[PDB]
Amino acid sequence: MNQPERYELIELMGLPKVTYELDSKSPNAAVVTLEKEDHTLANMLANQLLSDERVLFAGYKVPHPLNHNFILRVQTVEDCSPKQVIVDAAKSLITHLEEIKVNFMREWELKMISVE
Amino acid sequence: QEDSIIMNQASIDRGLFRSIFYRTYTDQEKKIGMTVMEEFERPVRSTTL
Amino acid sequence: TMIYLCADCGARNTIQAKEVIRCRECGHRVMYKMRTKRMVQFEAR
Amino acid sequence: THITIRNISKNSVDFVLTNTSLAVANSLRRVVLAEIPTVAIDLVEINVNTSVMPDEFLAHRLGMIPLDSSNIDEPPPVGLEYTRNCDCDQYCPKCSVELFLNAKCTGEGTMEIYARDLVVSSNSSLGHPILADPKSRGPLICKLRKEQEISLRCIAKKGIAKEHAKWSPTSAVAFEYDPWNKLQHTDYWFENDADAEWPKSKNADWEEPPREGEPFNFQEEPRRFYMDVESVGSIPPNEIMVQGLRILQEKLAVLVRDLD
Amino acid sequence: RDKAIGATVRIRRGPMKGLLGVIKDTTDANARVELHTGNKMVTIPKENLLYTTKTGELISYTEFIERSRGIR
Amino acid sequence: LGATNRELINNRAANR
Amino acid sequence: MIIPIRCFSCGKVIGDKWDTYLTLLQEDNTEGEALDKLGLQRYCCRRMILTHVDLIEKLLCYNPLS
Ligand SMILES: [Zn+2]
Repeated sequence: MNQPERYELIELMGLPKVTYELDSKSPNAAVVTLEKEDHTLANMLANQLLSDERVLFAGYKVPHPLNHNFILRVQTVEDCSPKQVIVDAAKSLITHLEEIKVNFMREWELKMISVE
Repeated sequence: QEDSIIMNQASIDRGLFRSIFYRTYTDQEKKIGMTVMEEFERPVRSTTL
Repeated sequence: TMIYLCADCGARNTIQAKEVIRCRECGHRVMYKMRTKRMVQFEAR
Repeated sequence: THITIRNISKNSVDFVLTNTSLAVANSLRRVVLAEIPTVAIDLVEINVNTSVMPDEFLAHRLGMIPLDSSNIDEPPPVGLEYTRNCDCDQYCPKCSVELFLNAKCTGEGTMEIYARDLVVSSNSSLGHPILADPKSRGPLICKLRKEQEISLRCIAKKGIAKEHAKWSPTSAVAFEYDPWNKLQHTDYWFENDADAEWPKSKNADWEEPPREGEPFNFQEEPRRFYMDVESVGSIPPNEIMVQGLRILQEKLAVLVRDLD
Repeated sequence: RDKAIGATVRIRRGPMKGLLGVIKDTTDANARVELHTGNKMVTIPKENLLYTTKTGELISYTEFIERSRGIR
Repeated sequence: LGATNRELINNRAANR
Repeated sequence: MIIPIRCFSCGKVIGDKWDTYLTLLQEDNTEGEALDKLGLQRYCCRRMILTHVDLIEKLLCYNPLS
């Protein structure tokens, strides 16, 4: 009776998909809230960010399992912005996944040809 | 913790520990003397108080 | 008017106003109502 | 990056993912288990049901039946749209599939109703029940006896396993890395000898065993992951992999577009 | 006395589009509706509901008021 | 008794 | 009641193997051997064929007709 509708895991209900705020407590630090997103995006995004030298801090948390969203705090060096490093990491991940895709498809075609 | 468990939600969605609850309501026509004072009918606002 | 099913036969019995509840091929005094005519929709989750 | 396909079955693909971070491999696993669209029976309208099966019992069983969902992301009429997004009043060929189940047992024995007994509205090869068993029947839906009837209409929609596990195209993803624990990511529990008391995995033969005298490598990370994606039948495993990789890319792209 | 209460309805638009139900209650703006599945109970705007007639047709809300007025 | 019970059960329609 | 369509844990479709499982058992196959021939490797997927009780058949014996 008090169940939430499962579509609430995928529907924004008017919420913004991405929220970006500047962390005032720390310099060059920002908090990015992603709604209806979970560890799938957050884990890889934070790992890619930490592959970057301009990123001093990169962490994420899911405040409650009963809310589908996650917060990502990123702090960069003075010469760069958190938004730019986040975008660069996202673009790099997109490219990486693209090679994963292309090489998987090529190997699958080769293997199927071998089957025949 | 403290004697709680975590249940897989996918397992629930596939029918794990799903159950049916049946309840039964019994009614019957009463009567006193030779006159029946109960009727199974669709009551109407205009006559039933 | 109202049709019931002989709990033994399953035969359709058209009982009328103030008539003994009995089965006319099976004498059974227990019958069941028939499925409503309203729309029945269930989501498969 | 790289991928090595070690085995292909009718229902699964067994491969090795190299030159990747553990985060990306885990995100691939999670998206494959959670977010790949599939078509499944959603709404059941029941006209006659004189079986021993309750109505919602039957509805839940029908929703579990895997329907062909290949190319469900191509634009209609090649794929489907989410009925919430579609402009139809309640449903239409763009955002749904119609199936019908009309069965009646007039004989003496017991009539077994399978998935091959569903009749699919002809607008595409989408939504057709997968008949994978040798006799091409599919899942056993129900059983009837003389004078017992089922007559129902199913509306199959698009969805993902996050909303309900019925929309999941994969059964389970086998996922291993570091079969020799060269990274000591786990402290093996033992009584007398951890090495003797823990069986070695099959993937241990795809990596060089630890060298005696080698110092512990504290800068190394897991970069080789042995994965096995098993499909339910609705989508082929290779299409599952490609779709997961597309969905992750699109999540990242939405992030980029919103931030930029 | 609202004429919508007790009327079978389906949800036109929204995440719960396509679900059958019966209007148990009605405010001026929204109707409180008893869905047939999962013992669910919702509040849906009257404008978001197709209404079922005696002949099996589904009509819009404004069509429902125009039918209820009885002008002809 | 078993045979009598069988007879009474089977013919409950006729004996009614 | 009746064999579930999918496994509770693995989500693998088992609802199309109950008849095959019984037929294998009739052919002098142990339950383990039969499950092996059905390609049920995960013990989570195996338990549901192993431990299923078919109450549908007993519920079908109360037919109002003959
Ligand atoms: Zn549509």
